[PDB]
Amino acid sequence: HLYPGEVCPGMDIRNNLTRLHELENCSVIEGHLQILLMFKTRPEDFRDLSFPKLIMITDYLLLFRVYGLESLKDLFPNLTVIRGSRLFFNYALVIFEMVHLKELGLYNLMNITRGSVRIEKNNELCYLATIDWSRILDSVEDNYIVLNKDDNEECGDICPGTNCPATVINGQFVERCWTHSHCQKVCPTICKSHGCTAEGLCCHSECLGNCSQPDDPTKCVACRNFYLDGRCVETCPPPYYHFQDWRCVNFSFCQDLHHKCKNSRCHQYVIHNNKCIPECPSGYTMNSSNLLCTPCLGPCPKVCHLLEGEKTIDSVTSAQELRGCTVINGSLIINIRGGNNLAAELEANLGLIEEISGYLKIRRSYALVSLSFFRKLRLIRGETLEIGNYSFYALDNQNLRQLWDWSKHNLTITQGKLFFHYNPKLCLSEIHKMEEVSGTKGRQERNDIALKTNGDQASCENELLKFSYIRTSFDKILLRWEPYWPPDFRDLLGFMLFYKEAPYQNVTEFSWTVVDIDPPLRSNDPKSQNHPGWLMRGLKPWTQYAIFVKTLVTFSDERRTYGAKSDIIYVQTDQILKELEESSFRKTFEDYLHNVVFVPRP
Amino acid sequence: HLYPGEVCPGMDIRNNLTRLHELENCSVIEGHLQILLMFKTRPEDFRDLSFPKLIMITDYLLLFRVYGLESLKDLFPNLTVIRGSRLFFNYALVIFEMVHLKELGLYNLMNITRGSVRIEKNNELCYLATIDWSRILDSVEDNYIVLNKDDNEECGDICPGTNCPATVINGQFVERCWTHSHCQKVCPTICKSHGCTAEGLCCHSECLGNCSQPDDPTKCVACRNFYLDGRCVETCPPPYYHFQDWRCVNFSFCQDLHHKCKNSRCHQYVIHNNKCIPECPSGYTMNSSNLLCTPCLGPCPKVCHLLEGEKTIDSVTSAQELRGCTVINGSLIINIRGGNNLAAELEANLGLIEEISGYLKIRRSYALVSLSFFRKLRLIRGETLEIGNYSFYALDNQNLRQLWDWSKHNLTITQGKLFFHYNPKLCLSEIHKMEEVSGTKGRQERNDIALKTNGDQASCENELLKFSYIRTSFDKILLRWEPYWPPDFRDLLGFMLFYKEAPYQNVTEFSWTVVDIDPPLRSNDPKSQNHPGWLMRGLKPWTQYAIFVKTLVTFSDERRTYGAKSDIIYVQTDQILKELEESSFRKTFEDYLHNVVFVPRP
Amino acid sequence: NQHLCGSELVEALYLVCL
Amino acid sequence: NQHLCGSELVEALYLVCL
Amino acid sequence: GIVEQCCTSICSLYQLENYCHSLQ
Amino acid sequence: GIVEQCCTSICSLYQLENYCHSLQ
Ligand SMILES: *[C@@H]1O[C@H](CO)[C@@H](O[C@@H]2O[C@H](CO)[C@@H](O)[C@H](O)[C@H]2NC(C)=O)[C@H](O)[C@H]1NC(C)=O
Ligand SMILES: *[C@@H]1O[C@H](CO)[C@@H](O[C@@H]2O[C@H](CO)[C@@H](O)[C@H](O)[C@H]2NC(C)=O)[C@H](O)[C@H]1NC(C)=O
Ligand SMILES: *[C@@H]1O[C@H](CO)[C@@H](O)[C@H](O)[C@H]1NC(C)=O
Ligand SMILES: *[C@@H]1O[C@H](CO)[C@@H](O)[C@H](O)[C@H]1NC(C)=O
Ligand SMILES: *[C@@H]1O[C@H](CO)[C@@H](O)[C@H](O)[C@H]1NC(C)=O
Ligand SMILES: *[C@@H]1O[C@H](CO)[C@@H](O)[C@H](O)[C@H]1NC(C)=O
Ligand SMILES: *[C@@H]1O[C@H](CO)[C@@H](O)[C@H](O)[C@H]1NC(C)=O
Ligand SMILES: *[C@@H]1O[C@H](CO)[C@@H](O)[C@H](O)[C@H]1NC(C)=O
Ligand SMILES: *[C@@H]1O[C@H](CO)[C@@H](O)[C@H](O)[C@H]1NC(C)=O
Ligand SMILES: *[C@@H]1O[C@H](CO)[C@@H](O)[C@H](O)[C@H]1NC(C)=O
Ligand SMILES: *[C@@H]1O[C@H](CO)[C@@H](O)[C@H](O)[C@H]1NC(C)=O
Ligand SMILES: *[C@@H]1O[C@H](CO)[C@@H](O)[C@H](O)[C@H]1NC(C)=O
Ligand SMILES: *[C@@H]1O[C@H](CO)[C@@H](O)[C@H](O)[C@H]1NC(C)=O
Ligand SMILES: *[C@@H]1O[C@H](CO)[C@@H](O)[C@H](O)[C@H]1NC(C)=O
Repeated sequence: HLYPGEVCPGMDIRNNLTRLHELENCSVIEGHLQILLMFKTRPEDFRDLSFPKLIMITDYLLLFRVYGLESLKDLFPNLTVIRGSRLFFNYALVIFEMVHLKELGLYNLMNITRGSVRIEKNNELCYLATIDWSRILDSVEDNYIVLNKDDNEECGDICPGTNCPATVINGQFVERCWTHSHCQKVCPTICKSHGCTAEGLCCHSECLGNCSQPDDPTKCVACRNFYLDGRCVETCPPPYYHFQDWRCVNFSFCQDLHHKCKNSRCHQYVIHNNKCIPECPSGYTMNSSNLLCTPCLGPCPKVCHLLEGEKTIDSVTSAQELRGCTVINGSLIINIRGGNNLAAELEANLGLIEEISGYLKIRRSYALVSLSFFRKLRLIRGETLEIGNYSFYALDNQNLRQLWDWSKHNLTITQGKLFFHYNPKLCLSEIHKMEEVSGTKGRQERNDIALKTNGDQASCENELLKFSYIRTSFDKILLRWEPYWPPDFRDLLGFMLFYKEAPYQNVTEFSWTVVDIDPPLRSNDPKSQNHPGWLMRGLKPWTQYAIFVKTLVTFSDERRTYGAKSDIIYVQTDQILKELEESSFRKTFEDYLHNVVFVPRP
Repeated sequence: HLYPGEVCPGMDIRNNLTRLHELENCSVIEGHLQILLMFKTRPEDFRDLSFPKLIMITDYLLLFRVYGLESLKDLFPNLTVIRGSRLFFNYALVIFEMVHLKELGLYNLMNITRGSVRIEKNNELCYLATIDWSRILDSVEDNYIVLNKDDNEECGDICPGTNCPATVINGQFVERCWTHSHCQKVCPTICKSHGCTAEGLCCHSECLGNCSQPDDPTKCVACRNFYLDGRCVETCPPPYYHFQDWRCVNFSFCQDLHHKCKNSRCHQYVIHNNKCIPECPSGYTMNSSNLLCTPCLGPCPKVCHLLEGEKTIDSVTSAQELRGCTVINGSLIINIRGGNNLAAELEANLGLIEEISGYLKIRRSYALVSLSFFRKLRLIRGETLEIGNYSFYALDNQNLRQLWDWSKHNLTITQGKLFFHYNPKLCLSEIHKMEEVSGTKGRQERNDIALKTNGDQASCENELLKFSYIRTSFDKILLRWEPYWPPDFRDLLGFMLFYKEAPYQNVTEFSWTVVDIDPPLRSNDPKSQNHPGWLMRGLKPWTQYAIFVKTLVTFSDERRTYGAKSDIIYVQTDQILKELEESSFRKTFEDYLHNVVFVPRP
Repeated sequence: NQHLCGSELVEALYLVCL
Repeated sequence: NQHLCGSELVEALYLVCL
Repeated sequence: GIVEQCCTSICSLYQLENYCHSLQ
Repeated sequence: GIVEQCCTSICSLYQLENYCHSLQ
């Protein structure tokens, strides 16, 4: 007897309430619900209307600047699950600056399959620090509760008692409360999400959130898997086909949809893999009659023609339209603003594209760790470049460290150049490897790739200093290395030893007390060369140390600056530019003296 | 009876000693003395020869890698003054890595008119910390005693006693000693440099260093001013003419020199202003007969044709060849390596050039504070540019703050662009003023002038925050300002107040404890707007404070980032990028929401 | 006449549209 | 065969020139 | 792009009256 | 430029024999 209602399309509700209660006869919404700006409503016409028949929303629910909305307790009293088929800027439940919302009161909300929550800028909102956000969301890293009244004043929340279980999330039982008259059902964890009928009884796997009987896929409010004829079922049995991730429809439904969109005006709703997919995927075509996407001879690739040849990617909502196509007829300006590692969603959506007929621009995308998103990118053309005729733009991606893995990834950049200036944690070795593998057709000129202000956050001196002698007895640590000399021995200022008191085995690169040691004597003979080393003062018995040494050298513009760094080994137990300027002055005068004194035969 | 000898040209002495004692008959040297590399000499053939007739050297004295030179006590026992007409890399006395030099022993050396000393890399040199360097050099800022034996071991110097006056240079009498058998004559300071004959007796102004009699310009070893017929005299009386800054010659001498160089092969030695100048200056020409540079009709400018159209300037020796000419037929790559402000010499030599038919490149010239050197530069052509077609290159001039004063300086850069990337202490306002005044003919493209990594060392927010209310009684400091709002009020993170305990009235820009204050409320009405201010905690009575406030805002690429900074006023008495990223994320989501919700008529 | 932006656009359009 | 430079040029030329 | 038009630049009364559809 | 020729690049025996004038 589940879902006693029709199936509602996505809705925009602006201005007044008549459409909001056009939502009376609605047990499920196939689109998005947007209760948008309403100004002439006051907290007295929000009491009579109520919609207890709404069970789930397929895409998301957005509420933005509606006055008089005291609570959602009566508006959505039976909202069980909000799926994440289509998001709104990688958020499945957005609550913006709308005011007069004293409490959330979604006591029947139990899970959100995909997405996050961005309740923010609510000036009069309480009962927010006790909401679960642990049993409703399984991906809690983008939750963005910031600017509500709970962070400005003290509300002094109460909660129904005698008596509703608090749970430990930081180390103490506080509350898991929804409102002044309701709490949220938490049930034994032996079942992840199968339904619990007010006692300890996990229902069948084919039930999501809530159930009313013992194991009975046909008796529960929502289906985790596909829904068919009043029963929650696995992959649709024949002759039923999948539809929009939650229904099992019959062939006639897709026929009617195709006939309606083929002439009236549309997401043709073709059948590929027992799913009534809007469009045939890459490598398949629609012929006639039976709705099937047969494989095409002379491989046919799916293209995503851009609006005007340019696209900015900032969330998963914008990246979801670039799904299923392998050729991009435009350019990508991916720009991930924020402090979250949006990698899985971009890989799933923006991963099948192989040809970009434009420029791959990377703007100020913070928290972007790698470019493995385009794991099938083999060709970046250059038909439509940018100003300066660059084909690969790369602004200050602060957390960018490693580009495409050049051991198993191809590339054929054609008719364009590169642009790598201000990426802090990147290193020039990766850029040069990209140059060698891709074979750039533009041969970028000077200062296109910044030589020095492009790797000064991670040590990639691309050389190793093997330790030779270690002897630690009670208080002295003795070090001996293999001496290293750059092509010009006068550029080596010395070695900068690092050591830190740490008995723990997970130590990374740069607390970290620094010492300076003078370079050895250039004996120019196969002698000991003094094996620079150092003898640190200060030690207590039975401790572990972490040490790694970096070489300090002068900068050379017309060369990749040399360097060396030993691996971080562990001992078991027992005025920075003035010196560079002075060394450069010494070198300059010595070179001038040699040039003046030493001249060839007149 | 002064100068009982001939006049020696400049000399190079390599290999062996026969030319060194070709210097027997020599009371003055008109050029440079270079005792260069000698290898087959040992410390036993340096005893018999001595040159007590050498009184002064006109240009400089260079000693480089000669072995067995135990001391200069016998080699140059009468060297009184070394002038600075022509230097060797802005040094008038160079002593390089030559070894076996136990002591300097130039006890008769008393003054160096122009230049410095660079005694360095002497592995066995003592008696160096007691040399005057206060009465010999009047320009002690480039002296470069660094790598001698006195800084590696302890020599334990002795000094002739009973008895030779030490003088205070750091706060204590130590020594002013020359060697184990000689000290240096210091005499009363009532006369700067006029000669003192072993007692308190300042000789005539026309005597330099040493004199033997009472005031008698005709009786002293050296002349401060010009020398004429055995007497030290002022500007040469007629019919005598100046010659090489130290002689008074007669007309026949310049006739003979001109006749010798006009046919045999040469610094034509023409007469302009009673000086036998090698070449006529700008605006004058040589006609015939009488050696005179009459003014030329149809103004004739003097040009300095470069060797191959390119020149690197690194000291005063290289800049001295560009003296007296107004048009440069090449390019300048001025590159001042070091920590000294070489400004007066460059202004005197490299100051009359008006047209540079090339590119003005500025390489890694540290300690360069301004570009007022070319005070007569009105035209930088573009006939011969560099790679990238730049006409004004500017690399990381760390101490560059202020370019040509654009209130009284012209410029006509033609056929070229600009290049301002990594000048730390420079500011974008000066570059844009240069653009407005010069009127660049190239219209440089994007990223030619770095927008952001070009002013992050000096506060030039080009705005003022006038203080409104100040009230300090015993412990509280209250501040009220006029509120400042950028074009987008969401970019203002707040104000960063600075205060430092300082009862002294000379306080400059950025110890300096930092506090953060939240921005006020955007009332959008002519209200108080909360007048942000702050109330610092901690104060003791009867002290002075220095305070100045800077505004923290997000960076905007397609705009000169706004800002404000109050003037440094004095009170009389009584995780930095994560926040920026979060603010940018807030702005990005709000903009996306406004764009999606607000659409025009379909 | 000024750059409205932010929370001021959503409460400036309200006055213009009414 | 290596980059001599510095104090090594002035004591490498000596051997070559002798 | 309303943020483009009313924040980075200056938008007049007519353009806001044009965007009034988004509230109606 | 001997520093130019024997430090940034590689200089052979003949070039050093050429520069031998500076010591002789
Ligand atoms: C919410 O329901 C889903 C539906 O089973 C739970 O499981 C996730 O299901 C999606 C597919 O819809 C998978 O991609 C995820 O990997 C599943 N997560 C798992 C198995 O942990 C999800 O766990 C539920 N969330 C909560 C908080 O109960
Ligand atoms: C060394 O002798 C000179 C000669 O008079 C002294 O005076 C300097 O003379 C030059 C011109 O030759 C001027 O440019 C300087 O400004 C003069 N300096 C003065 C007057 O202080 C010089 O002082 C002497 N140096 C010492 C250390 O005695
Ligand atoms: C509700 O708004 C619509 C426009 O969206 C309007 O046509 C209708 O008259 C309004 N009804 C009331 C009662 O204001
Ligand atoms: C809901 O269904 C009932 C019965 O068919 C009908 O009377 C009513 O008008 C419907 N309401 C809506 C909003 O469709
Ligand atoms: C679960 O569903 C039953 C049947 O609709 C309902 O009575 C019960 O209150 C629900 N429990 C919740 C929402 O915690
Ligand atoms: C398909 O399902 C619809 C649902 O209303 C039904 O009307 C139709 O008869 C079905 N077609 C077939 C062939 O069963
Ligand atoms: C960019 O490329 C196009 C086509 O090759 C060419 O016409 C144009 O001049 C180029 N511009 C620059 C700045 O290189
Ligand atoms: C290069 O392309 C081949 C396909 O020809 C692919 O199999 C291989 O893994 C790629 N490897 C690299 C390093 O690009
Ligand atoms: C001194 O050196 C010159 C070359 O500079 C050489 O001709 C002469 O034979 C040498 N004399 C001695 C005694 O070695
Ligand atoms: C110096 O002068 C004397 C006397 O004229 C002469 O005998 C001697 O050879 C001269 N020495 C030199 C080096 O000119
Ligand atoms: C000054 O000159 C006289 C005469 O030559 C000399 O005897 C005396 O030693 C000199 N004094 C010095 C160099 O201090
Ligand atoms: C100029 O001086 C020289 C110096 O030797 C002398 O021989 C010559 O006679 C002088 N000429 C005149 C015209 O006095
Ligand atoms: C530089 O200018 C010259 C002459 O105007 C022109 O031939 C050349 O193409 C230019 N090069 C660049 C890179 O702009
Ligand atoms: C510009 O040139 C004139 C000469 O015509 C000069 O007198 C003036 O001082 C210069 N001023 C500036 C600001 O360039």
